[PDB]
Amino acid sequence: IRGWIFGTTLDSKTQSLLIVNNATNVVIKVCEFQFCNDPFNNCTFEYVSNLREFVFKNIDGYFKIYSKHTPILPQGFSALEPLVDLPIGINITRFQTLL
Amino acid sequence: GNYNYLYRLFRKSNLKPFERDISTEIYQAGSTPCNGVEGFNCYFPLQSYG
Amino acid sequence: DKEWILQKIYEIMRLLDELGHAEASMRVSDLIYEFMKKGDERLLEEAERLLEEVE
Ligand SMILES: *[C@@H]1O[C@H](CO)[C@@H](O[C@@H]2O[C@H](CO)[C@@H](O)[C@H](O)[C@H]2NC(C)=O)[C@H](O)[C@H]1NC(C)=O
Ligand SMILES: *[C@@H]1O[C@H](CO)[C@@H](O)[C@H](O)[C@H]1NC(C)=O
Ligand SMILES: *[C@@H]1O[C@H](CO)[C@@H](O)[C@H](O)[C@H]1NC(C)=O
Repeated sequence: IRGWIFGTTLDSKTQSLLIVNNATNVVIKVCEFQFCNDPFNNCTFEYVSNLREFVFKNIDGYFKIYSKHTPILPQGFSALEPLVDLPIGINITRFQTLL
Repeated sequence: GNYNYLYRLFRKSNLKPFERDISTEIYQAGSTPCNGVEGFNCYFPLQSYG
Repeated sequence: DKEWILQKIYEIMRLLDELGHAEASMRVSDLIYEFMKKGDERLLEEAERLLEEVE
């Protein structure tokens, strides 16, 4: 698993948030991307940086990400620390996981 | 007249705080689909400030 | 009837831009916003009156 797509649509038309971990870093863009039906122009934001838990929230204005990496879905408890606050003013109704 | 600046006049709903909507999809005011075409009860959503 | 009123007000501001009277167009546009939130049809009469003053 490398990343996620978040937006109202995943077929251009409306801006989508693309978060991808590739080789050495994480690339985050909010372009009006044209996606494939099996993934694996107009941009307002761009940024470039085992059990892995993540929390994704979409508050007004920001898209919040929390995460935790622990050694090993086993029973147990831990809390996730905040990772990044992305100032992305978009509507998100659907998302896709990229493998 | 400087008609370069646009504002949205037609929208199906209100915005959330700090939401930025730049869609240019034709607004349907009536009961029938516009399919991207302006005309009776179909409008380009943005109006210029002259 | 409401649908036809909206179309008429829309056409009025469009014409006012074409005629080179942007202020009048801006005022009519405000009538559209209010109209789309109300059952008040007198906003058409105002759009037409403003056009007559311009023409
Ligand atoms: C995010 O976009 C969706 C559509 O992709 C919006 O849902 C629509 O809202 C309108 C206006 O109330 C309704 O008439 C449609 O029937 C809804 N469509 C669907 C599929 O539910 C949603 O409201 C938008 N979210 C925000 C915060 O604006
Ligand atoms: C990761 O993807 C970006 C494009 O988003 C590319 O420019 C970069 O070179 C890639 N990283 C590596 C190590 O290839
Ligand atoms: C970018 O969006 C604007 C509308 O805000 C549109 O006019 C323009 O053609 C788009 N550009 C591209 C390359 O899609």
